[PDB]
Amino acid sequence: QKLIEDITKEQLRTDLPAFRPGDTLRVHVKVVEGNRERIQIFEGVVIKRRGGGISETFTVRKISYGVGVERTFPVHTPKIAKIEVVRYGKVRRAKLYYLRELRGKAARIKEIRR
Amino acid sequence: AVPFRRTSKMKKRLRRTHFKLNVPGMTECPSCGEMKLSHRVCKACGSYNGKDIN
Amino acid sequence: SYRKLGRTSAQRKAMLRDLTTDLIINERIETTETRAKELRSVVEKMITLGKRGDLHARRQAAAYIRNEVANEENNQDALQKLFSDIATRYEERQGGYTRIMKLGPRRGDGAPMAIIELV
Amino acid sequence: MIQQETRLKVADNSGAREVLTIKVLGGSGRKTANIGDVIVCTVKQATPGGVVKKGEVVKAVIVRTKSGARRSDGSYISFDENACVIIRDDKSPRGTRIFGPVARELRENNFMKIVSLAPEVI
Amino acid sequence: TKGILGRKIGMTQVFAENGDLIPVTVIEAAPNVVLQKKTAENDGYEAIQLGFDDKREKLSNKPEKGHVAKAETAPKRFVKELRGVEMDAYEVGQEVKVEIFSAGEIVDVTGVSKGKGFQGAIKRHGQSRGPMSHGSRYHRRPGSMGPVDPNRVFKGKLLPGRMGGEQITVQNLEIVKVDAERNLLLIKGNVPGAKKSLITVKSAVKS
RNA sequence: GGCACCUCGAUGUCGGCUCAUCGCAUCCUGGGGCUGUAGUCGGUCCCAAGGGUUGGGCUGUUCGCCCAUUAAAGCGGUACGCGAGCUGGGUUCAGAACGUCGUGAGACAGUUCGGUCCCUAUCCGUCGCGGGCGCAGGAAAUUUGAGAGGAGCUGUCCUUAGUACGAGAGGACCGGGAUGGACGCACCGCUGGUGUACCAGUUGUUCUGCCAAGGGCAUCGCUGGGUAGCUAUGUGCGGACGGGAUAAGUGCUGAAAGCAUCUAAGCAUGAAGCCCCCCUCAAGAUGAGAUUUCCCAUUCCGCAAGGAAGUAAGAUCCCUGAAAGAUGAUCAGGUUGAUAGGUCUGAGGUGGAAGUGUGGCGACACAUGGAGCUGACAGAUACUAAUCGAUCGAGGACUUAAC
Repeated sequence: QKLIEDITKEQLRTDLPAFRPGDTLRVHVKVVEGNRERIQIFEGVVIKRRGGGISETFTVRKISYGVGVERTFPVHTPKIAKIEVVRYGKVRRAKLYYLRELRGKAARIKEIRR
Repeated sequence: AVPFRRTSKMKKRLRRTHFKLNVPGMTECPSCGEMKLSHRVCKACGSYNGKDIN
Repeated sequence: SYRKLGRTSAQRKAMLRDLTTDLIINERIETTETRAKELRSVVEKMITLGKRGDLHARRQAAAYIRNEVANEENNQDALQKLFSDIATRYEERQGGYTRIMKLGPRRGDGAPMAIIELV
Repeated sequence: MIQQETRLKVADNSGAREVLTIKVLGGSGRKTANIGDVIVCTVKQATPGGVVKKGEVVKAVIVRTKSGARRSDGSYISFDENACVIIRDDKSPRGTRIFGPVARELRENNFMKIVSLAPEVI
Repeated sequence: TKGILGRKIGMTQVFAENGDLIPVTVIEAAPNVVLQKKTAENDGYEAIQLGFDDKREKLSNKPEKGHVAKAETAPKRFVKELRGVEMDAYEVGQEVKVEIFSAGEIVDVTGVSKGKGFQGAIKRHGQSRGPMSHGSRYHRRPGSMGPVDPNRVFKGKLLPGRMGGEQITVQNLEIVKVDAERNLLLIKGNVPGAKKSLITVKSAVKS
């Protein structure tokens, strides 16, 4: 896909920090409520890390007011401003789907600091 | 699925028209032959362009 | 894609692993033309594993090649011959190790046959 | 993504506990329902203290869905639990408060007053 | 009405200006050459036989070599007319390279569909499956032909069969960006056909 | 219902699941005339089959009732459409009961429980794909489109407007603007689904002499993810913008009947109808078309008619295969070569391999190291296999006219 790679390069976002699939990074996202853009911080654990250049995405997730939220973020979207990895975490796998059902302290066991 | 009637000899032979197998292609061997169909080792000398492997 | 041969998938692994072992001792084998085409893809990869000479690579050969005796008196394992004989013989060459000449159809069921041998 | 005969737990202080769906109001028509869709619904269960009572037939607007909602930005949202707020005729919610996160998809619709009661919007 | 037909290679996502995600199809498009120009007073109709993807002489037939000789061009593969070009448009033999298409133009797309192979009616026509339980042997099968009175199957009655490989129009697709240096087209929305298949890029009807 | 002309050496009943199509006395949408039509919303009679025609509860049911909807949830024909497609729930076999009738044996358009629905498609039919010959010489192509099919439905909101109207209450016609439903056509790059020669973890037993590290089997042993391909519940698009003659209507000039009068003369207006615009198959449209570019005008017989043997353009047999595919066919190719496999470099997937060292009593953990493993996805590389060859294939019929 060398030609396909040539197109994606123009929209490539090298500014984004490198990170492991298992961590509590905090994506910033402007929201056009109209007219001013609010900045909603959203901490959570990433799970999926699908490949495919610009099409790459990751699934940050967070419990909120007793209920979880699954807000996927594409890796190279313009809407992201900055990403801060508050904590690193050891992971025996790559697809941590199971943790969402394991409320609540059990989820923290996979969230061990590194 | 029981047929209502016996087939006529005409329709039968007409069905037989396409049933026949086609003749395989053949070529003379560079070494001796004869002959050898394309892209397969001869059962005779066993030569293959033109190496002798059995 | 990969050919099925109609075999059960569990059988398909053993069916390939058996042919890979029999080629080691016999150096050459005649089988059906279609199975022969499938055969070259698996065996040549095994030869690549023997190139590095790595101890980890030898264990990978055990996953496929079975523990059958090769040459008489020498008592070499079927795995061992690849790391001692075939590897040195193809240190220069890179791929194309297994030529497969076609052969006439078998009388017993019309199945086309093909010779398989290293080169 | 919600099919007919799909119980949906209550997200507001209507006094109801669980609320089964009846039929989508959209078209002849659509069976599926994302967020912001209005659906007539039955109250299978309810807390003893509240205006709502069991077996009542009242419309409710979807607030949360297990299915991943789509946006033009490409961002997706899928809550751990499905939810709806009870509403009658005028779209002001019967619930004094709305528990949990609320989808922003409601905001594009003139449903904005409901959004104001939300503790947080995602 | 212009149409630089060319093979697609791979699907891509492309965002610009607005933050919304826009799916995009790559197209090889350029270069193309006018092998011939039809005339209504002689050929009976207005058309231009554009070619695509030049190839070595070894694959070219002798009569094909003569057809391009008038075009002052090397022998080339597929050829299609595009009624109705605005004559005189271009001089004979002139090259074309994506210059016509702007990002704002709406563009119809036509091409051979990907082969699904021989298939059942449910895929071929979307017919509902029969019950899988309650002792019913019936499922997947197309069902009754219809009325007994005609004593014949109605023509055009749906039956399972091979699908795909037929040319299929997809109207009103929109271009996203233009890359003339790489001869790339970037049309929004799905474009029908197998990977690396030829695809026409005719101008959309307006308005 | 009546009659007993089809069938009692077999026409398998009812209601559904399946797919339909047809006809209008048109449920809705579009066109209107009259209203006890203020507006809004209706009533009625005329145009109109183009399209759309609901999800459940009760009952074997049709029907009907009820609930929630919808622009509307119209009827009927097609062996009360379809069982060599399916369902046996209802009646319509043999068992058993209740109630009633009969001395009994049994019976009951009275009811209840259980109860083998057989069949390899010959022909005509239809959905797809080839092999032949023809198309007055052989070919490679590109297409004209006689004809044929598909598509054909609509909701809301934002404006003009809170204006026209109405005491108020209510609330438009028309012209524009955005967003959905139902359905249809396509593609995976997102969302995912699957993914049996991909990766990892793990159980029992057995096999590699024992360790470490693996193999076989147990549904792929099980479990967790997933390339490609295949896919919708995902995405993108579709019914748009307009003409031609009209239907019911609305008419304009004017006569037969000096006035009058849509018509008898003559000119208009006028609909999701019809014809095209839109998309698709199509010159076996034996009416066999048209245009572009190639091969040449042979060699042998027979005085003639006509027939053979080679070849040119080109194609095939065979072979590497897939963007194709049941088999043919189609397309990419056949050694001045990337067609497939392999070999290298990647992408993606699964993710800290083996070995070694260190910490710990052990079990394990850490380091070496985003390592290792990689089936179909890419980029190059003749390293292998697409050998060597063979076969098919035209010498342009006779007339008339213009030259």
